Amino acid sequence: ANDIQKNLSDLSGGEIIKLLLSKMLLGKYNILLMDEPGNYLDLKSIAALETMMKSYAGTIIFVSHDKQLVDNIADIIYEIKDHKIIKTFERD
Amino acid sequence: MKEGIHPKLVPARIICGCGNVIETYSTKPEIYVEVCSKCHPFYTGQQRFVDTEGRVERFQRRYGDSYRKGR
Amino acid sequence: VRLKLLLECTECKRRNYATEKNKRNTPNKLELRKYCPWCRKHTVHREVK
Amino acid sequence: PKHGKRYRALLEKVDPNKIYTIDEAAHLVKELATAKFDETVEVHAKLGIDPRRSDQNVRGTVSLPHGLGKQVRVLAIAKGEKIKEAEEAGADYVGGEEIIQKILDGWMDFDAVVATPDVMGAVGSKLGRILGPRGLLPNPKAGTVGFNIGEIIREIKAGRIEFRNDKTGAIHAPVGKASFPPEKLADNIRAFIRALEAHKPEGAKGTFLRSVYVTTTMGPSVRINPHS
Amino acid sequence: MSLIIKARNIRLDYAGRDVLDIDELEIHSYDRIGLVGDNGAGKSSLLKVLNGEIVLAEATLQRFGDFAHISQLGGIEIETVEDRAMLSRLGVSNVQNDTMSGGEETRAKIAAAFSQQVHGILADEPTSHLDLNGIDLLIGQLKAFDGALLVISHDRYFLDMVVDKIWELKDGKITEYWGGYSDYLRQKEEERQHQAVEY
RNA sequence: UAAGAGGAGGUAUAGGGAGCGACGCUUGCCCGGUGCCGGAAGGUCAAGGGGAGGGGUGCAAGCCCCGAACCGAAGCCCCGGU
RNA sequence: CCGGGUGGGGGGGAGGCGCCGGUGAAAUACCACCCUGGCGCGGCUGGGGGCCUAACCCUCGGAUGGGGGGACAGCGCUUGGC
Ligand SMILES: Nc1ncnc2c1ncn2[C@@H]1O[C@H](COP(=O)(O)OP(=O)(O)NP(=O)(O)O)[C@@H](O)[C@H]1O
Ligand SMILES: Nc1ncnc2c1ncn2[C@@H]1O[C@H](COP(=O)(O)OP(=O)(O)NP(=O)(O)O)[C@@H](O)[C@H]1O
Repeated sequence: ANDIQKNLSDLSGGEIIKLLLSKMLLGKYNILLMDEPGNYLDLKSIAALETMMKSYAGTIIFVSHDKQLVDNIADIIYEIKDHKIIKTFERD
Repeated sequence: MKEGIHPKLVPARIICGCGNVIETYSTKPEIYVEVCSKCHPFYTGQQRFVDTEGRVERFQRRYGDSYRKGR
Repeated sequence: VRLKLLLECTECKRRNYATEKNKRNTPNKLELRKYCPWCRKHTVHREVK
Repeated sequence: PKHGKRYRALLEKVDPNKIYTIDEAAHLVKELATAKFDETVEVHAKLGIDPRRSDQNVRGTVSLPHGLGKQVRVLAIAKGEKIKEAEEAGADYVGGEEIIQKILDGWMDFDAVVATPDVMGAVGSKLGRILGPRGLLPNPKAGTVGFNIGEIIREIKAGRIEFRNDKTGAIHAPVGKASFPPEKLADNIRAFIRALEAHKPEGAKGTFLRSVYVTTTMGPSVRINPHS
Repeated sequence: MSLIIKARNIRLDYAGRDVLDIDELEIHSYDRIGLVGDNGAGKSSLLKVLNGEIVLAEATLQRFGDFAHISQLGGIEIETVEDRAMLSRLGVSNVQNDTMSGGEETRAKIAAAFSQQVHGILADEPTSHLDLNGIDLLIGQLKAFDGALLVISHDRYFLDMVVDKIWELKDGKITEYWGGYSDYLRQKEEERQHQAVEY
């Protein structure tokens, strides 16, 4: 409540994701196309993000880093091995 | 006297009192002690030759008595 | 004195200050106004402390 | 093992154990560099500086009044009457803004450049991208830009040279033949010392005039100390 | 281990609250200080001051070691060398300036970071968007060149491999303790068992 | 007051300190605090060892004062016992 | 990081590559002050561990004889904590 009046230029610098993440969780959607949610979120914010993404109405995807959101939210892991070999899957 | 020396003579005494250190930066140092003390020299025992004596004081071994055993 | 501050404004050319008060929360934007020093010109000072 | 070289009888003569002088090792290098065609001596020095700090990056020259021969290829950047002075004085490569455009095109044949101050704004703006920190670039107080370009080339046939200390401080001076006299080129290397200590900056800590050695560029030679 | 900088009396008040608290800071050579924690400490703002992004008009800083920089939000302009040097086996090579987007230019904005006795690195995120091959091509060669640092990051994968001691600021606290196990020595909250043996 | 003396010309079935007081039947449960003992390895902290950098005058070489990167115990914190 | 370089001993009985030729952004040897480099040489260490004995400690029916202890301890100025 102290600092609700600031420009975009001089912002958190890395909090943009947090502000943008809430922007899309408002507004009526069905499919979400997120590329690295958890870019500059450190640990406590990435613990905040990982508790919703297995409790959602429609379907979402995420095209992101490995190892912390993979095998905890992930359900199908598509992978492009060679040029244009997108048929190759991982994890069921 | 039996804490004098044979080439010298030294039984002195002092007083002591302690406070703080912070002086160029802060208020000034405290001073709440005054106790009289005493500040002794060193005992020695020696033997050279036909074995007499001497009780010199820890810096007049190498300076003092080696001349008198250089005669 | 929880939010109020004792600030002490200096010049855009020179030396020592002209001693005033500030809020720090409802304004934040480093105030500036105009005054008469002992060099007789009516210049503008700035919040410097 | 013990590989065996023609330089074996050469370094039976130059045994690297004593601090050799100018004159003793000068007569020794007179008889030493007596293989195939005449030696071209260039005494280097490696100065104990921080050359990436430009307050101590130093170069310069001094005018050395003696006869010489094949060494530093100097681009004279000049206009007409200075060009005629240079062509009478004996210039290797003469020119001006035309030859500036030629080195901009494709043509490198020079080690040092001297420039007349009538076009020096063009030589300072245009020539930077190719000259750079190579041993080639203009400097205003390093005997490079100045109206005495005729004196620069007229002396080149006897003395002139020009400093540049490269990566760790490596700087050159043409001071000899395969047996050139000693006094002369000894005067060359003494006023090399005088000019080096004249443009000595403040940043001296320890052995400033650090290390001294006539490596030349590529072939036969062994080192020299300029103290005596 | 000679000094570089002796920054003192540093303070900032952008949003009213103090960005930085009153200090007297010190960095010398042979050091690998990491930074951590917080969401609005401006550790990158702080980083800005050491390089020379801004001024404070109160401080009397000094510096004689020249530094590098890696920004957090941006790309970079053209550095195209003929007959190319150490980028052909290093990250990305000469490319058009239209495709450069994502984990393609983070290796390019650090491609200018390896040059000329640079005596220290002021990073703010090294490993943005670059996956496993760009990790081993960073940490295998970031440890190479010597000198003092101050790399700051968000997870202890390479932050345990390279860092000897870790700072954390919490409104300007300049506590310093030894690296890797910083999420394991922060159980001095357990010596706040007092309030449960004192009340 | 340093020498010296009682312990004792005795040597752990002997000698100091604390508590309940012949004899018969028994002396239960708690280690959170306090005291005592055992601590591997680590966290703070004194003189001392060091010299990065900066300050005063002098024709200069030099002579004077701060200083801190690292190394330096007992006691405390932490871990078990009675 | 395939090739190979770096260093020694060979089997002995005019010899090879270096010149030239070649190739391309440089071209073959090879001496290079002083700097980055990793193994050695005269050694070098705040600290830690062995035994020895011309300081001193304690005891041997005549005691610089003998046998122990051993650079501990004891003692003097001095820092910090109960
Ligand atoms: N120029 C500025 N204008 C306004 N507010 C600022 C400015 N700089 C810093 N702040 C505030 O100070 C806090 C720290 O800034 P910032 O540099 O983003 O911290 P940080 O250490 O970079 N953490 P992160 O934002 O996660 O990268 C933020 O929460 C800002 O609100
Ligand atoms: N304007 C363009 N012209 C041609 N190709 C393009 C263009 N923009 C993108 N591309 C292609 O897209 C690729 C760039 O990477 P991108 O498709 O964004 O994947 P990415 O995973 O987002 N990259 P990164 O996250 O940086 O590893 C290149 O390989 C290009 O071939």
